[PDB]
Amino acid sequence: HWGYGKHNGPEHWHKDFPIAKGERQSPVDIDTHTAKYDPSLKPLSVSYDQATSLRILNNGHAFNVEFDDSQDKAVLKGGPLDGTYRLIQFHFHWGSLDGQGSEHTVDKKKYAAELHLVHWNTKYGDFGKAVQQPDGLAVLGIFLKVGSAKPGLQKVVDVLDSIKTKGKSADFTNFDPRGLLPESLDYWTYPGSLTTPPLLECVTWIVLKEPISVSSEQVLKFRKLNFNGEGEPEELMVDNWRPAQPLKNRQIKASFK
Repeated sequence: HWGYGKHNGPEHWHKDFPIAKGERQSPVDIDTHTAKYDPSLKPLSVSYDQATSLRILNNGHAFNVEFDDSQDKAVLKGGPLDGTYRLIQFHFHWGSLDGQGSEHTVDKKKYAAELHLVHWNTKYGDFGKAVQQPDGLAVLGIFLKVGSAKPGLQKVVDVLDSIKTKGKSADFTNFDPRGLLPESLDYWTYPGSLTTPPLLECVTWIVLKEPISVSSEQVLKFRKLNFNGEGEPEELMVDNWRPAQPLKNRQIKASFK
């Protein structure tokens, strides 16, 4: 099945998922000189005060922090979006070294990691219905650079030991995703896709300009995770990023001058 290796990694995905070569694939390189400022874009509204995290899971590709999405608790609105999008999960992509790891790039710069906060359009009633629609998902993407520690990440880092291998989960209640956000909400936006199989072309991407800082020690704990299951040969969970895909007939818009 799919992964990140030589034999099953991103260049192979199109055989099982032919949309991999589709018209609106993600991630992309953001060329900051050709993204146009769009004065018609609104400020993003991120309302995470009532977010209810439940659990953290090692799915064999990354780890997912899952939320209770059974009420409007944690929602994204505004910006480029019409209507209201509910937070369901977040996860990260990261590298084996600090010079790689992000999915999106900015003028071909790769960051050490990238955080994706995934939200679904409430007008389609559940996530599985939403991913079948071109406006079904909104993903907030946030870059990570290595420098100072991010205090709001440490609770996540703390628990990784308990979910080392594929299929392991742990209770993860009361985690506040506001502590993962940068100071500014300036962003780029474009229409794209999920960056893992099934690669569905259902996402409005909102990529924040300002990275968060995490410490080397924090990242190093992500790189001790395993893609394998318990009692299988160890293969470190690193380099779980899809490279940039062709922009094709799309425009990236900036919220800021």
